[PDB]
Amino acid sequence: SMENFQKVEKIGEGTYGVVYKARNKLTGEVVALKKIRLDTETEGVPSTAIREISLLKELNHPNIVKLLDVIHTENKLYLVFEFLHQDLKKFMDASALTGIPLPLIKSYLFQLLQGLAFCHSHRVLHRDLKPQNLLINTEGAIKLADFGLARAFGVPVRTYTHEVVTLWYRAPEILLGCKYYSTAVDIWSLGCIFAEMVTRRALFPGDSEIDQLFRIFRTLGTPDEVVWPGVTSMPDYKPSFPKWARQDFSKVVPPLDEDGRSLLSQMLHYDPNKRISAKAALAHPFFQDVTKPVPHL
Amino acid sequence: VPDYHEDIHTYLREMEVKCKPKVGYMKKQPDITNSMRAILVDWLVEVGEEYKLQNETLHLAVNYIDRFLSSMSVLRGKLQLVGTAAMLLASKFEEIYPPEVAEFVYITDDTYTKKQVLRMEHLVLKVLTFDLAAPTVNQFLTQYFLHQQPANCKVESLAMFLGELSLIDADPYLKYLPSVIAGAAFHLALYTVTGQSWPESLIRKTGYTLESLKPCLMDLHQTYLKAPQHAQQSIREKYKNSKYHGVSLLNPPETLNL
Ligand SMILES: Nc1nc(OCC2CCCCC2)c2nc[nH]c2n1
Repeated sequence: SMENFQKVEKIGEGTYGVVYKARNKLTGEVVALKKIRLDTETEGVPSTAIREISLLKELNHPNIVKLLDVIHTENKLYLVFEFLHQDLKKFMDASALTGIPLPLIKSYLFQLLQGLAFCHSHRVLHRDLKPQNLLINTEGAIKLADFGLARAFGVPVRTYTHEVVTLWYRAPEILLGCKYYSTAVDIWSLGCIFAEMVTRRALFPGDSEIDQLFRIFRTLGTPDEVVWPGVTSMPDYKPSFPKWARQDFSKVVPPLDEDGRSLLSQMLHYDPNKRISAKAALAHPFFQDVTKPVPHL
Repeated sequence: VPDYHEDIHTYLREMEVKCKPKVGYMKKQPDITNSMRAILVDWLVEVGEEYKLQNETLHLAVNYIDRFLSSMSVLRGKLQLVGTAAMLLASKFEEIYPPEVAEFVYITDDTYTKKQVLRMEHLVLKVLTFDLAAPTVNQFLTQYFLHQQPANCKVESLAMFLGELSLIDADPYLKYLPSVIAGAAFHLALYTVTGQSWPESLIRKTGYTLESLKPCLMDLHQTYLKAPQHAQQSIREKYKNSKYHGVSLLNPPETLNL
């Protein structure tokens, strides 16, 4: 069942299982193999693999990774994916002293939004967008990957798992305990990534939940009832929060022009009903001259 | 209000046609029948109630069972094992906290082992090729409810009751797509509770007029009128609860003036 794959290296642990670089010994294809040990006396196929396979089969799009095969032994489950040159994380660490050029940045961002809007228009929330789960090729494409924490959402939504999104990319409505959350959380994660590409470091590298909130409060101003009606009534909001003033974005992200600052501010609005959707973000003036440069690898 | 709601409804309109079971599969099963299926489904409604499962999980489990039975012949004695693995998979897809496998072995009354349930889980996944994200009548209904200003909670519970009654009877409801059943159920509940009619915004949104819903609505009106005489009664018993505003105690309209 795996006789035709040769292990090239262990790449890392993602949402669940272990991911390896491997090659098809018959066709030569280089793939990524996600291994999940099942056993039997246990629970069968875990819910993350069931969701990731089922939803990625409904998501055929140039900016979404391809699932090529599923090999479901008795013992283990393997998800076989196309292999891209590398993840955006090693690339960001594979630009930290120089910085990814702006045109590349804008290109990746315009692509990640076209991928994400496709997901949202197919009722899929990703819920773990971060640089390590975004994969770039050598021609200039970037793709959403690792759908292990994804889910199908309903219209209107109900309550979903609370423990979602890696803490640095985690939106304030989850951090404050909102009962409901929806597509806005993915957009918040993408605004954090866009800013990280530009300035060369995580925007809000919070250690803990309280640290993550107070890092967002210091840069963007402690939300109040004028910017986010009802924040002061949220489950985990505390009237004793410090009241910080919002920073100018000419200081938060110095390299950006004003089209960039306006779109980064629309992606990080506090109120999920004011945060820009991926589809409305594609019509933003920042992308008016988007092109598709080739990364330097 | 929700961003993407129209794209999502259009995409759901396209996936219900690809995810649809084969309408006369029961005439080709050699051992099970529509009345056995009905009993399985009525049992899954009670399982959903015992474990506090979403109704969506019920609707998915039925979608999985019907597709699985579209291409696999099953003996009557393994029909609960199919059903149990399906509810297990629908729970894993849809629930924040799915009951664990031992919970599922247990409610079989120990008819099966854990090893059978897990191997049936793997076969269902193989036959359905892991395509678990299907559209259900529940999903159409919750979108149509966004059009009925202010929301009427009795209308909503009654449309869900009627859409759940359609799951019990493969004959005639395997003929209709979920979006049309949801349409007929919403018209009939609104009508019964307030006398209002399928709304013009739903007509513009779905393309469905009262004339295209007619065939489905005549069937569902008869299903609703004959509910008291049906052999399966867990749905009527579930919808007498105050959580569902007791709508299964309401009287069906004797006619619909169509
Ligand atoms: N080059 C590459 N890397 C991946 O995973 C990155 C690692 C990063 C750290 C967590 C585990 C996966 C892939 N998955 C599908 N195609 C992939 N191609």
